[PDB]
Formats: sequence, C-alpha cells, structure tokens
Amino acid sequence: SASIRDAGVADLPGILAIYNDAVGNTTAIWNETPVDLANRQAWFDARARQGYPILVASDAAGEVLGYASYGDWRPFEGFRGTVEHSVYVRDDQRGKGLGVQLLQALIERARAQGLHVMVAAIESGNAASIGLHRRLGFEISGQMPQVGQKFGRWLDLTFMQLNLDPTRSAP
Amino acid sequence: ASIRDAGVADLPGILAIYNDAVGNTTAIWNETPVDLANRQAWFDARARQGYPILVASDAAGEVLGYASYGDWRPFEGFRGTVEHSVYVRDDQRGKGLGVQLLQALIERARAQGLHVMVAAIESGNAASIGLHRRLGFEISGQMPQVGQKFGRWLDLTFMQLNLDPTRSAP
Repeated sequence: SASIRDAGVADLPGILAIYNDAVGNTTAIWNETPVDLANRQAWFDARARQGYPILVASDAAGEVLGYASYGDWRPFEGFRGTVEHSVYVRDDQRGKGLGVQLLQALIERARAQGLHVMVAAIESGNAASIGLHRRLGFEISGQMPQVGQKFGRWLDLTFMQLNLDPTRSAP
Repeated sequence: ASIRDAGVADLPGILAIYNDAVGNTTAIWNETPVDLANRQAWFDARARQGYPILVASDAAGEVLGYASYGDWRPFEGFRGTVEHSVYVRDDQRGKGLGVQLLQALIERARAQGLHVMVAAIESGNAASIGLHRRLGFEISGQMPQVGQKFGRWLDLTFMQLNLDPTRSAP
C-alpha cells in the first residue's frame, strides 16, 4: 500500500535510484548516462520554480516506490498550456497499481494548475504503459518510426495526449 | 533564387522574416519579436553544433527566405533526429523557394549522416504540409489544441522523413 504526496528533498536519493535504474535497464528514458544527486536536486528546484509538481508513492517506511512529474513539452510560449509528463514505478513494485495512482494524481494537479493538455512520449513497444494511458483517457496522437535509439537499436516513439478541459473553447 | 549558407550579413534579413512570422503567422508559436542579438546567438549556437542555416538569395544578396534545423528532443537518444523549419518571405510565396530551401536542407542533413528530419506544422497550413509531402515526408502525428496563438487553440501535425531507410541499425 502507498500514499501519494509531494516529493521532498529527502526523497531525492530514492528518486535518483529509480531514475538511474530506468536509464540503465529500460527504454523509459532515452539516455544511457546515469545522473547524480546534484542533478536531481537542480531538477527538483527547477520544477518548483515553474510550479510543476513532483509526486511520490511512498510506503509505511517512507520509501519511494515510484514518482511522477511533468514539465514543458516544447520550448515556446505557444505551448504554455501543454506539458509532457513522466511516471516511474520502482522495478519491484510492478503489478501494484502504482502507475495508475501516480498518473491520476498528476492529472488532477495539471487540471488544477489550469493546463490544457498533457502529453506522454512512450517507447512504442511498451504496451503496458500505452495501455495504462489509454485506460485513463489518453489517446494516441503520434507514432514516429526510428526517431530514437538506445542499446544499439532504433526505437519508435508513441505520443499520447489528454485534453484536461475540453469545454474551454479558447485559451 | 539561389541557395547558400547564411552569413552574419544575412541576419538582419533573417530577423525581418522571423519577426514577420511571429506577428502574422502560425509558423512560430511565440507572439513576442526577437532582436538581432537573439538571432546572432541562434546563428552562433547552430554553427557550434555544425547545423546549417541556409538562405534563398538574389544577386543583390537580399534574404528571400531561410531554413535550418536543430535538435528535436533534448536527449542523447534522439541524436539521429533533427527538427527543421523553413521560412519564405511573404511576398516571395508561390515561387518555389520553399521547395528549394527544403531540398537543400535535406541534402545537407543526409550528408551530415543524420537519420530523421521532423517537421512540426500547424495543422491548417495545407501549403506547408503539401510542401513536405511532395519531398517525401509522411504524417506521423495529429495533436489537437497543444498550442495557442492569436487567442485561439492550435493543432500540431507532425511529419517526418527518414534520410537513410536502409540503415537498419544505428
């Protein structure tokens, strides 16, 4: 069982581990270079400055079982109503619905912040991640062949999105 | 018009085109004009990365249009992919300068050993979508209301061209 809450500085070591595990063992991050704590501390502060949340799923021991966050999608003012999010569940916490918990909480935050669209960039072969998003209302909006690479092979990218306030006809 | 690499002397002309697009089109999703310094820094950033900036020019050396490309997404895994842009001065539209510029860019990207060129086009811009389609680009995404300008929501269409289809692995 896990509770969803805002991340604090003491959560960074845990977040760092999950981040680096994904970097080394998955196609969730299209980087093969692990980062250090200072890197995550800078990221932590940068998110706060933009008013973007960093959420963690923590257990009784206070261990970080997963985390989620979102930030700018494209670097132009025209996209200020759109954010790209990410969800990472610890390798030993799969099948426990933590991904759903985190994304649902993240969606509520994004909507409350007055954002218009959330975009997910998912390695196309990741059926589980795509399925989780589909179940939460996200629709496929991009399918790009060989735009990336990792582990010495080309990777395809799938874009999915959720309109947080479809009844708002204009910004 | 002839295509050539941009020089510092071309920045004022590029600036005018850029700011015209900022205030009049959906080609640039920003509503604030930039200054010469801004485009000089952009010019230098490109040169630093080895990325080209081409201009369509006449004998008088006037900038009739320009094109360039840079990183698409900020992760090493996308190093084989670049996002490009093509801008034709308003009065020079309908003269094939866009085709000239994009063709030149494509050849440059291929010669640089790049793998994929990505175009992010405002969905209602059929002219731009057609230009790309006729040069081998394929639609790869339709993202509604992900942008905004002129007080309205804008849709983004993604298109892409694989520069080396036979290269099965990086």
